[PDB]
Amino acid sequence: QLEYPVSPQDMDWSKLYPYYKNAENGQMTKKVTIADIGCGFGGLMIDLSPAFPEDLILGMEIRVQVTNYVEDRIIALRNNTASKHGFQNINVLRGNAMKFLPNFFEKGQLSKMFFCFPDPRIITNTLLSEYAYVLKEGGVVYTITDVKDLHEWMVKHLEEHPLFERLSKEWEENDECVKIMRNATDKFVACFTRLPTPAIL
Amino acid sequence: QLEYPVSPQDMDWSKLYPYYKNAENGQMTKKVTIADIGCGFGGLMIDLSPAFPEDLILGMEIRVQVTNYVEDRIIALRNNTASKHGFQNINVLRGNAMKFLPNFFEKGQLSKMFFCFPDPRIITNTLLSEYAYVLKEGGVVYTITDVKDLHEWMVKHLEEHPLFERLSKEWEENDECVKIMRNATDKFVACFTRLPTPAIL
Amino acid sequence: SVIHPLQNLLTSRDGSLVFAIIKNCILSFKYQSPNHWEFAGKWSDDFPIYSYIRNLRLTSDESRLIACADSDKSLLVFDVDKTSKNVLKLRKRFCFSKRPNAISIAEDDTTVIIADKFGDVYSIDINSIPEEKFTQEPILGHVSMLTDVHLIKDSDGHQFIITSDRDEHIKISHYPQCFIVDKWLFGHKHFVSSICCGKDYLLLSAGGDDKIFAWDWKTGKNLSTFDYNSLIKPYLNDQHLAIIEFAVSKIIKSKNLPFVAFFVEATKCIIILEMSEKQKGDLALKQIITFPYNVISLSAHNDEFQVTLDNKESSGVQKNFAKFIEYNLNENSFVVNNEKSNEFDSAIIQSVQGDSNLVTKKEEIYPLYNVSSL
Amino acid sequence: SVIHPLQNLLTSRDGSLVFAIIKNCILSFKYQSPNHWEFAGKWSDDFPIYSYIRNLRLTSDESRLIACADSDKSLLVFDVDKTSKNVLKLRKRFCFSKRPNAISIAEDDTTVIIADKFGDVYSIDINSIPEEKFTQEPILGHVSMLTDVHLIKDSDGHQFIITSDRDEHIKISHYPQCFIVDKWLFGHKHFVSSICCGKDYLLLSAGGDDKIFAWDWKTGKNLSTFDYNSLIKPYLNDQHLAPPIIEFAVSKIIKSKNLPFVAFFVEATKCIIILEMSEKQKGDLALKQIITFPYNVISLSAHNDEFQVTLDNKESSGVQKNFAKFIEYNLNENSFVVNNEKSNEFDSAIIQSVQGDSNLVTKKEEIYPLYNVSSL
Repeated sequence: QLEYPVSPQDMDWSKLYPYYKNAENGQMTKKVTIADIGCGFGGLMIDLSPAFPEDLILGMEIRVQVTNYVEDRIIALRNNTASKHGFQNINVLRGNAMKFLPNFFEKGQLSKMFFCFPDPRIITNTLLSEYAYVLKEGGVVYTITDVKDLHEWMVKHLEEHPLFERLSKEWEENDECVKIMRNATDKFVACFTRLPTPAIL
Repeated sequence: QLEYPVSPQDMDWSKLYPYYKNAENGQMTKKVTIADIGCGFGGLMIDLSPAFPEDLILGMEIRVQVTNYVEDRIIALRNNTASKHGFQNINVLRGNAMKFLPNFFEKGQLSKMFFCFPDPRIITNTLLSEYAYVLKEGGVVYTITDVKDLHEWMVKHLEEHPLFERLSKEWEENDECVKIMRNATDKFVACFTRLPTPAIL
Repeated sequence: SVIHPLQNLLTSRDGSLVFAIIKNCILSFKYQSPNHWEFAGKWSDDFPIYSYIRNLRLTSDESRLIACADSDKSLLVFDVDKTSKNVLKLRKRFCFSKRPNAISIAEDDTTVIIADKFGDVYSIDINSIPEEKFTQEPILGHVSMLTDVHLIKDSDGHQFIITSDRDEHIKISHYPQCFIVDKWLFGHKHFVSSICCGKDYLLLSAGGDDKIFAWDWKTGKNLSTFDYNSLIKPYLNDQHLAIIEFAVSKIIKSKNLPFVAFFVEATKCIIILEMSEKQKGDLALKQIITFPYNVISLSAHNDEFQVTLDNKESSGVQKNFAKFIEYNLNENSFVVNNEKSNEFDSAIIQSVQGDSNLVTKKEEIYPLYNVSSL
Repeated sequence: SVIHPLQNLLTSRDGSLVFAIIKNCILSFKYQSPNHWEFAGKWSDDFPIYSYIRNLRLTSDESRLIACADSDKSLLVFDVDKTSKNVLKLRKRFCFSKRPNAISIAEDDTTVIIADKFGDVYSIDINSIPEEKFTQEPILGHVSMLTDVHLIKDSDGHQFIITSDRDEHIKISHYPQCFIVDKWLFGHKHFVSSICCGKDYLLLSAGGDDKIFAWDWKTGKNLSTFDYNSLIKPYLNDQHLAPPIIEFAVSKIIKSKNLPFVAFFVEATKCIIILEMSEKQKGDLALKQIITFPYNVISLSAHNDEFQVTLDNKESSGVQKNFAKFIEYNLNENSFVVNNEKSNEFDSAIIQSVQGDSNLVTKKEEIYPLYNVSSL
């Protein structure tokens, strides 16, 4: 049985990210800002951790065994570390991104969303509207797979949705996230910017 | 002689936008977020004012007679008003956007930049990098002119700059800012998203 | 020999036309006061497995009537002859891959919003020719089961579609720009079964929760909640055994009066709250109305509520198929119109006899309690 | 008959090669201590109107020397023969639409960053063949006049180009991703003329302002400022009188290579001021010494831990002396001191390298203007 908040504002993040709890206020000093959708065994997260030390990164997986594995994995990383902050910005929870994203994240909360080696649909014309909701204007969707068909599927829906625009190969070659993606345990990549919403005042 | 700040942090905004000064703190409750580059007689600002009541809007003009005209104009609007907030979010200053934008605005501070009926260059491959600086990721550049040649000039440089992407006609038809633009005293329009900067970590 | 209970009523705007769902059939009746009911036709669906009919809706000009057929996963469109002896003529059947669950007609009065069992929402132009094989993508979607749809409009004429689901969500999207989610209303701890839209952005929602929720939907703010637990408790029976589990089945608004009615599934009452004129969103109990059987459907026509009852197990002469509740200005209270109701029972009995389909064994009666399954 | 004053010196890394600008010419001299100067060639620019030569720079391998020719709006590339009697061979001329004003060689040691008079910055591969008509867009640009360029590198090997301008800006951009402005350093009230880069992100800047500015350029924070007004005041003359009242400007600020010293000079004064960089608190400056000369300082350069100065000796009498000074640090005395022998022999080497040439030895009014930073 999944655990998820009644609203994003009811979500207690101080248990997953205890290092960013203000001891005085009892408040969070930081918010989750990067999301790994289908994080699997947590590799991409591990590599993102030191690359984005100012950012809270959350992985989501639906498989229970896999999430328990990852919890233990990061707990270890945290204790096997010298500094008082090593891997403190990274964590996972068991959850269904296709359904409850808006329970966890406020509107425009995330800067980045990763879908790396998705299982041959978390990408759908219909699901994209919900992702657009939690991803800020200017935020990006990162995509890597070894399945050509899967890559072309992801590309077609992202490009057809009015709220997403593909980033150029030149952009990818300069982006650190793309490098980290390409180096996480025949690789087709696509990235997309979350376009600003047309003003309906 | 132009007056501009030594740094954005030294800028006192409480004189242009007195209604957003916290009487207790002596602090600004809001920041300038929309910019009309070459605001002329202030028409577009007047129309933006009630459409974006939560937003501080600044017009910049280099012509001194025109700025004095606009100062008096908005002062009037402010007093000729019932509410305690009418046109309180709009103002102008004499300055050179081609040179001192970074003196007034922090990095990624603005959400929107308007260049409406620019004089037949405030748009240049070289100037675009500075605009990219003060315009947040996801922010937009709005463009309208009656000169076909001018429109194609603006379009070429915006589209060639790696940090800008044209928004679709579908996007424009849904956007309030485009309507307000098209209705401010043969109209070619182009709009651009400030793309996210490739991460050079 | 028992007559299949009525599943729903739908009253035309003037009140002279009433439509009823029984099993896979729609009966039309014409009405003139005081209490004259004339049978005006029977349409039957001619396509375990229960051929449900649901969601009767009249277009604005009342030229046509629409509904959903489960047998067919279709949107039925009927032509409505206000004069004919048989009032309904089935003229179209728009088929879908998953069965429609809720519908709403668009402002244009020609576009129908269909929300299906699987979470997708489609639009259909009822003027268009039914495509033999259905070929168009959802306009938007949830990954949970969709519970209700409402097209809705702000002051500026901007359209929004509100969809609710089995996973406690109330989503507000732009229409026709459905790729843009406006917001969600957060607060429900349990599935949401019913929404109704009020004045000045007031919205009311209910379902598995213990409370009725009030929102300003422009604001997105939850104005307040009304706890009805200490009211239906006495009405709960051993059909609420799952350990106490109950759910609002429908919440609906009077058209001019500041009143809202709803019913909890498998109880024998409807509860009527008053909407505060002083502070928008504030609710207070006004009245509870009890009936000889479980309420099975709840509807409103102007300032009257109609109710339909599960009278499967009466004895002798089968009575109490429906009730018409009217507001009594003198008494400042809602009261059943027994004459009009009783004559209706009479008109029902004689409209339906002969039909071996509608009058049948008690176990050959479609399941009547279907909101608890969420 | 007066010899044109020297505009600049550039000393090779070991100290044995010295280059000098005079008018439209570059002279090379070879050096061996104590105080032996050998003439090693003269190149002249063979293209109101003053054919300035500026910005002498040696590649890292010292195989080539680059410079800017105003006559031509060109980037000159010379081959450098450490053995030949004539050391310089002009081998390329890269022409531009506006004249180069400042240059910096990239980390690759083959790409040259040219900042022009109009505010554009170009890159040039010196290995490439000079295109007869110039055809490439700026890499970045300001709308004000560009004052200085420095390629620079953070710990991670990331490159930045730092550009300063006539409108008080110091811009820091990513390189080669020049479409991305990293930040600006804010503080100057007046044009900035000169920047020099130090250790651990320390940057020093100067110009029209009353103070030398110290920054951490990664941070972008202004660490502190050093007010030098109560030092040059006595040195100010009626060349600091400003048109239709006291106006002066730092012309160049430069760093010792190993010692914690910074030197600079105010245009049309006869001194250089030397500050010490605090080892205790980064960015903190304190006066160390002022060195006075018989004439106005016209250029300021550094070779390892020594400063060279060049002087406006247009108006000497009899035997023209004091063209340049070599200042060395004396560990014993804890102070900077002119090396008179080496300087004096240099004057001697200059006099005999240049005589005969009617171009370099000429009327006093036929001497290129020497004070060009006040015009900002």
